[PDB]
Amino acid sequence: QKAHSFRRKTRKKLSKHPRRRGLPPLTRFLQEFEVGQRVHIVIEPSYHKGMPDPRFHGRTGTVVGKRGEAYIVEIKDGSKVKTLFIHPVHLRPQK
Amino acid sequence: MAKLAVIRIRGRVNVKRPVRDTLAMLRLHRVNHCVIVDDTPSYLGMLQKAKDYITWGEINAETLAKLIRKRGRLIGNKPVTDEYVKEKLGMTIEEFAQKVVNGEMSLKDLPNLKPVFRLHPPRGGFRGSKKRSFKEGGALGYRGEKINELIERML
RNA sequence: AUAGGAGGGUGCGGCCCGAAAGGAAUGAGCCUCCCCGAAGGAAACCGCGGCGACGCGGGAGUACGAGGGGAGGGGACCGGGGUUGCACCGUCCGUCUUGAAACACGGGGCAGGGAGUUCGCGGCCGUGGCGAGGUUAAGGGGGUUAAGCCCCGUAGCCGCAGGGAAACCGACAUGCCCGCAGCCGGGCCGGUGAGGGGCGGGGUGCGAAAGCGCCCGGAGUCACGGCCGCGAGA
RNA sequence: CAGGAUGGCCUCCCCGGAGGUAGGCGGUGGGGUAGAGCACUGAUUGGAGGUGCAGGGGGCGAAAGCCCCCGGCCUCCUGUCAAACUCCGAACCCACCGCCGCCGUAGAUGGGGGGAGUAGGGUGGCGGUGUAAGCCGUCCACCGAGAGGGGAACAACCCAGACCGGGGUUAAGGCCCCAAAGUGCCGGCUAAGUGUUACUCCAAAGGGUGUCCCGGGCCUUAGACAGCGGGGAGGUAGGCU
RNA sequence: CGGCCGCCGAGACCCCGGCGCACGGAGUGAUCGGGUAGGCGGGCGUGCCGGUGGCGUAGAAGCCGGGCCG
RNA sequence: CUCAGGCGGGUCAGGAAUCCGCCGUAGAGUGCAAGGGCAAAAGCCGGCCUGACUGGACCCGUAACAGAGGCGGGUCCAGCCCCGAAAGGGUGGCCUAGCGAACCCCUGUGCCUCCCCGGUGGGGGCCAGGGAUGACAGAAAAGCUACCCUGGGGAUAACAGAGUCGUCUCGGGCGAGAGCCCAUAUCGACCCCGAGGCUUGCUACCUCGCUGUCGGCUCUUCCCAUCCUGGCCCUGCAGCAGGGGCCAAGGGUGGGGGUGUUCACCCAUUAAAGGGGAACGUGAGCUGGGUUUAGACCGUCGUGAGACAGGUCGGAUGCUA
RNA sequence: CGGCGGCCAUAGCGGGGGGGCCACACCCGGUCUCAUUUCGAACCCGGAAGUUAAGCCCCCCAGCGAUCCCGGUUGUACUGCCCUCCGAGAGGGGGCGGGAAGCCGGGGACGCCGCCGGCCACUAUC
Repeated sequence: QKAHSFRRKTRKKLSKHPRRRGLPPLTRFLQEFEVGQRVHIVIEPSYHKGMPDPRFHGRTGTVVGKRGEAYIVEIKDGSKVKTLFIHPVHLRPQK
Repeated sequence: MAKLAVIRIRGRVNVKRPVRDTLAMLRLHRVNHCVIVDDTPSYLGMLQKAKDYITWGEINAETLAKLIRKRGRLIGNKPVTDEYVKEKLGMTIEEFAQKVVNGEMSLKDLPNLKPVFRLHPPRGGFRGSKKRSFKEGGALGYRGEKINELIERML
């Protein structure tokens, strides 16, 4: 933009307490997320390769389906309907 | 449950838009519109943000009957009365008031009657204005059951 | 000729006249009575409270109230015009400007002149004709004093098949599921559902291959008027 | 760059069609700003006790020689505080679901089309810069394009959003006169003409036995609080000079 | 300065009728009424043409002044 | 297979590489800014291997919402390999910087196509890859105008004002310190707080269909933080004479020499030879000396035209109220 | 006893006991399949005679750490909202709606839970 391409308003947003740092439990990487399910998308910075723009943080979508290892989630970022592909690492179940 | 009377001190000007929309759901539109609201946790939360903007306080049944009679109309100037109420749905102004107490019939539901009572100005001056809270000497916010007193002066 | 100005506006007085077109003499301004009566709402005096200011009860939603109706009295102006006093309010007009009463710009005054027009093309719209077709141009014949209108002329354009650089190839007169309008049955609900939406399959191009692109279950054509762009001096 | 175009945005028309969620609450998500601190990444102020050592002074000299010592180089319980630090962290903002509220079939929610306009200002909050005024972000009632009554008048401060005429009552604000309405009431403060000014109008640190009001100390016939009547010894000139 | 009480005082707010707009067919509206840029829609007037129907020396248009309506 | 670093022991000049144990949650390392991530790893080692692959999508950034090309990455599947026991991984370098239109040309590969018709030559074209615009969503590019001209602009500089008060001027508080001794007869640092609009500067509010500059001259008003005169207090006041403080604008506060000069320097007088505001008072009152145009020379610089807070000569002051 | 997980320190440190431990370790042979740019140490083929002593399992003790709570500081610091409410134009305060860290004191906490086998067992010893 002039100071955006994947990073801006980050450092401290991707930073955690030393207790929440260390690569996280294995269970969440393995975790499957069904289609028709409502998911919170939360940025996990422990895993580089496949991580949301910070603008996306805290959005809640419905899993529209899957491509490969990742899942394809339809989310509403603002008014606009968008679909975001992300790994199971960056999804948590709603309830 | 209990029913409360809410009156809008400061109108459709000198309001922020968040507060002005909050006010709209309550069924207030101008200065000197009054409405009867039941205690419900959503409604109560609303009334609390809005407080400085409004004069609020708990209203009784007896004062409600008085209020329904004189100020009420659908058309023109026309006092509500037992015969008029009879054609309405009920048989009596009191039964209408007691159903409002139960919370089962709102003002609007009760047909050929407005959810707003268009009252007169107060009488006399004010002795701590209205730009400062009831507690400091004004009238703003929750205020006993002393809303009964104000509407009597307003007739 | 002792009193203040964007020259006035609104209300109410003075003075001034008013034949006509106005309303009214079949009753005008005007006056009086009776009643209904919105919002509103006293007084005298009394009682009881309050340091007192003053509140409270009763008087009382009464007296009173805009406005309206009816009846009555009187008998010629009233409206309206000219000008002016008083109370109240009032820093032109147009433009420029974030802000103009302006020390921003422009104006002596009045009259006359004085600025969104035409053509082509494209995109819209409304109306109207006809319909899987529609529409004729040029021309001469014709008719007429001339001419328009009337008839002939279908040259030619557009649509009825699209994709593709071209070679070149070439499709659903709707099979499945929702549901608006509407219809139907029951007592809001349950069907049937054109239009419509959602699938499937097909035609073509790229392609070892897979995967995508466009297209596909018959509506257009012409006329009139208007709206706007762009091209023109516009 | 004192200019266009394309959105956002404004209007008109048309099409499809039932919910929509600005509002508020709970549930399920995101977070390091106010604040706060020594637990890191971190910059550093200060004295101790170590004498662990690079060395500028000394010693049994063999000038820091085996061994201790002193600028000192860096541990240790401590010591200042931190946009770009954190052992931590509100109020609050926002996503989503349900509810409730409200809005909607005279068409919301959304789509396509035609026609535009495309110098800003401004009070407050939160700021960044700069002594400042000024400039620039962000949210904002509002002015711009919106009157009216009040703030003496005063684009944006207050009340208020305005079809025509009539009647009534209040609001902002005021009640000595000009000017509507109080030569108001109780009590404390005042003696400066302070003030009578929310304001755009209205000058400070310091200091006054100037006042009034609260505090605990000393101390009360064990009555010096000041006066006054009597007081101010002897050793002794303390010694030195 | 701290209490307290009675009043004054807006196109606000209230109230009666009228008027437009919106909606209702071949009365209803607490939830309608400020307005620049700009969009949308309706009417009036002006010259001449055509069609239709009238007027004029028994006094046209124009001019001047006054009345009346929207 | 797990680290800088520390601790003790060995080796060396301490030390390092190197060795042995103990401590050690990440301070190490990951090419390179910064930040974040990470310990059976992305860090370390050994072996093997060259997918930094072809093709076509998907998505986001680009350009939040919300239009917006090119370009980048991530993520899929198809194909071919690679490694691994397989699962599984690899669309280069842990992630985020290291890129480029329209057009034109050339490469690689096959076919399509070239005007009555064929053969041949030579052309044109589809796709993909590579090539610049670095002023980077992409003109083809050096200067002067005081000889200038016009449209505009107070959206914007010069004068003045307004705003502002850092700078400037002036005041108050505290009192280190010397004055033989004694802070205040006198002098007075460090620091801290106000006032004024008089210097300088900032502001871009007001004017570009003009609000003419500075200085002098003449003529006048006002202010005091007062130079003198009046009335007063102290003193390190003997007198004579100073020094310091208080009231006070009633009056006075001059003439000469240089500078265009406001200001400033100088002479002798004087009771004293005070300052500041008023369109930096006073040009519809004068003057026009200075800022200063079109003419010219010199110094400096420039290829040159030509320039100068360098010097210098000469260069209109309208109007009947 | 074992094996496979979930929450992922409430299962950290320290110390204590036992084994209801062929089977899990130590331990012993290394010829062979096989690990060492040096060593069967490591990896792997082979065995259990010996040791329960670790480990490992089970039980317990909180002094340290971490998790959570109560009270004190504190409804204080801080804040959303409004004011012709106050100040010379900054701004602040009150109401109203909320309310943190650091620290002190007083505590729970040295696991829980899911599946499957197994000497012993047919259960829970562990």
